[PDB]
Amino acid sequence: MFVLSGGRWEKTDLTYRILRFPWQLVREQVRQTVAEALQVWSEVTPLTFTEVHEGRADIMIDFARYWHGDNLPFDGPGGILAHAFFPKTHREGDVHFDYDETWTIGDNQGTDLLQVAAHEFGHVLGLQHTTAAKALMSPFYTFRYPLSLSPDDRRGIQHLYG
Ligand SMILES: NC(=O)[C@H](Cc1c[nH]c2ccccc12)NC(=O)[C@H](CCCc1ccccc1)CP(=O)(O)[C@@H](Cc1ccccc1)NC(=O)OCc1ccccc1
Ligand SMILES: [Ca+2]
Ligand SMILES: [Zn+2]
Ligand SMILES: [Zn+2]
Repeated sequence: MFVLSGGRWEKTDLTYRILRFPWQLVREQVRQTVAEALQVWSEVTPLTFTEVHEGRADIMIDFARYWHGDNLPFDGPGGILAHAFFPKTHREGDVHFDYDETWTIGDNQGTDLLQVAAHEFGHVLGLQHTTAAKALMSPFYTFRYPLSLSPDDRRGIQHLYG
């Protein structure tokens, strides 16, 4: 598909690249998680996601600590867990996870990668925060399973996309 957007015919098939991985998780698990977090959005939008292993993609994902050259320094364990921003000098969506967190998957004790990632991909796609507590786009993280769009989340997507 081609979808008319912003007055222009844009492409819906997109690429993303994982630049570095968190140390507490094995690569394959981080890969499946990132894909699964992107899929919660692709299910309710005209977008598709493909993983690339070189060059620049539409979505660049990285795990960094503190200062990593973007004026959004991370703050070590806790606090901010990640963020996503649009660099002016590159046509891409940048998402960085704070390497200092105890990254986990499916464990209510650690910091869930599936949730933080789904949240960041939400930004990349245009959504902003909401006050709904159990919303994927809430400003605050609380372990919540399964990963699912709340009504406020579907409305948000329906507002930005058809
Ligand atoms: N652990 C959290 O919940 C925190 C918020 C928080 C709670 N206690 C704190 C003590 C000190 C500092 C921050 C916090 N959220 C995050 O880390 C957020 C990402 C994960 C949330 C998520 C995951 C799963 C389900 C639901 C929610 C960070 P962010 O929201 O993506 C990011 C947005 C942003 C992107 C690009 C540019 C600016 C801002 N925020 C953030 O606040 O970044 C820096 C900043 C700090 C204060 C004001 C403006 C900007
Ligand atoms: Ca942190
Ligand atoms: Zn960063
Ligand atoms: Zn956020």
